[PDB]
Amino acid sequence: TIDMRSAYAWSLASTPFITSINDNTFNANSNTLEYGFKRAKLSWYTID
Amino acid sequence: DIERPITTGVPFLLVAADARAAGLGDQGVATSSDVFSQQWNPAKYAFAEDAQGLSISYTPYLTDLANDISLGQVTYYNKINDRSAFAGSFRYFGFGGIELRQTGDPNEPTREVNPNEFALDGSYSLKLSETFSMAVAARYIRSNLKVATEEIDASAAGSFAVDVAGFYQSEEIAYSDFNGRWRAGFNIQNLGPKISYDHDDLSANFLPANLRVGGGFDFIFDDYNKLGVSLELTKLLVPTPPGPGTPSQSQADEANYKKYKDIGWVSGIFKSFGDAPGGFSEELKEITYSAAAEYMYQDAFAMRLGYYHESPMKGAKQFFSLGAGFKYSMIKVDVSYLFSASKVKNPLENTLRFSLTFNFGDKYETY
Amino acid sequence: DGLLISVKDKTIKVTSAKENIKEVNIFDITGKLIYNKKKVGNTELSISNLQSADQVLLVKVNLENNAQITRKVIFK
Amino acid sequence: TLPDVEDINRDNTMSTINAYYEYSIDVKPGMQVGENYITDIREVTNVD
Ligand SMILES: CCCCCCCCCCC(CCCCCCCCCC)(CO[C@H]1O[C@@H](CO)[C@H](O[C@@H]2O[C@@H](CO)[C@H](O)[C@@H](O)[C@@H]2O)[C@@H](O)[C@@H]1O)CO[C@H]1O[C@@H](CO)[C@H](O[C@@H]2O[C@@H](CO)[C@H](O)[C@@H](O)[C@@H]2O)[C@@H](O)[C@H]1O
Repeated sequence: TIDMRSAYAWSLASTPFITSINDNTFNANSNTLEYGFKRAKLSWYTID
Repeated sequence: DIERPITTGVPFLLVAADARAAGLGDQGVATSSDVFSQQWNPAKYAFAEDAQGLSISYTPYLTDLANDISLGQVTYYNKINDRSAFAGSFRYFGFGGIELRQTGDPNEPTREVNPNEFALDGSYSLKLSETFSMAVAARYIRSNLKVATEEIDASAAGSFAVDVAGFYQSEEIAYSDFNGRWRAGFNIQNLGPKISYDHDDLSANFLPANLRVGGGFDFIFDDYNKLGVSLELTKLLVPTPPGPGTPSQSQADEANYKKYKDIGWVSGIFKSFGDAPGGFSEELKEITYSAAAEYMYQDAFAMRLGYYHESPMKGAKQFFSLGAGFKYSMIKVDVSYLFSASKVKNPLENTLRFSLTFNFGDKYETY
Repeated sequence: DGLLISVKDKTIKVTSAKENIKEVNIFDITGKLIYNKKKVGNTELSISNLQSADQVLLVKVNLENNAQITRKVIFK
Repeated sequence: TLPDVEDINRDNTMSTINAYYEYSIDVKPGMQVGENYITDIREVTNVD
């Protein structure tokens, strides 16, 4: 196994595609601020 | 194989730390009085022949792999009168200094950590009668065997324990062919609150409460030859974890484990006698034994043979032990070796335990 | 003494300064061979394959001149 | 202490390719073994 649940090893991700490279679901093809209009909040951590 | 071993914290308290007792099959509760008699039976410290003594003992772990992983012990006893004695010991199991590096730069400050586990105890032994003595010991045990990383806390876990010991040594009684000596001893060890490594009251582990009862007889020949044959029985005072189930499938196991872990140590000591489907015939299996014979020549040469047997269903640590001891003027050197006889790889195999003791002060006669 | 062991993240990088690594043996505190590379012949080693059920693990490396050097490391 | 950089693999270069494989799982109250890539389910009843 390769452990992938380290908290500090994950960072904020880019806008993804949901079906294919031609899928404009989360406005991933947008070249403006609309590229980030579908980003909801996400906190990734490990409770101290 | 091993069925339902007892899960107790700080197990290193149950490991022999001195070469003399380790050469006797890990028994010291009924043997002759010595400086190392703190882990086994402090009550015979009042029967020591010398005013005071110090001792350093070494037990290497994984000798073939690497050094600095070992259990050391420093003991110091001193009897002020012929009836009382104060002793203090310090056991320390450590992996040695370990460097933490995450960069290949030669010029890079490296953090050195030594995951360790020590126990410092002090005992007072009072000779009540002319042949019987008692002893009370208080021990503080700290464990720092983990390394601090992200989301992991390496805070040391500490606990306290109380040991009550008693030792009886009759006078030299003459027989048809020899003038032997009878000895007996009992010791209840590690009586204290649970130690929590996670620093949570819900997840706490019982201290390895132990009960040792031993007896021995010494045959004396020619006034300068001794042969002491001793036998010790050892039993843990911790309730046995549930096995298959004692009420779906995993619900019974979870309920049994929750009931087992929600038991106080005071209640657990009394619950140790039983808590199993088997009767007294199966309850006798919980008692391990050790039989040893020590030959003393001129009180300066010692050859020790021992056989220590645990139950195959728990622990399963059966072995023989050889030991030698030499006293030149005031320094006793003891070396012990272990021949395993169990199906499980004993971590003490190919290990020559060492002990070095200096005895000094006035000499007290032995009754 | 010539070797620079390092454990960054689930990997054990072994570099031998001015020498050639011959074999690397990795042991847990139990004494079990969790890794063995009998044949490398290279200056740089990168295991990146340990399971390491515990934290402290022992590595033993011998060079081309038969220099048995053991260095305890903590798995990160 | 590390600065926030748009470079996750620490190769000093910011990749802009979007060639990947997409897997998905559902998060539903009534998930059961045998579907949705579920291989085992462990139920704990009495948690302190
Ligand atoms: C918690 C432990 C505290 C530490 C205790 C150390 C005690 C040191 C005392 C040295 C000693 C004990 C051997 C210990 C060696 C073990 C070292 C372990 C090393 C581990 C790696 C060695 O003495 C022996 O060794 C020889 C040295 O070669 C001596 O030669 C000569 O040595 C020199 C003249 O003695 C010459 O200068 C040198 O020219 C000679 O050659 C000989 O006299 C003798 O054979 C002798 O003990 C005696 O000294 C007195 C001093 O006050 C001690 O007083 C005690 O102090 C407190 C006790 O602490 C007690 O409270 C206290 O009540 C009590 O009054 C007593 O003990 C006493 O009996």
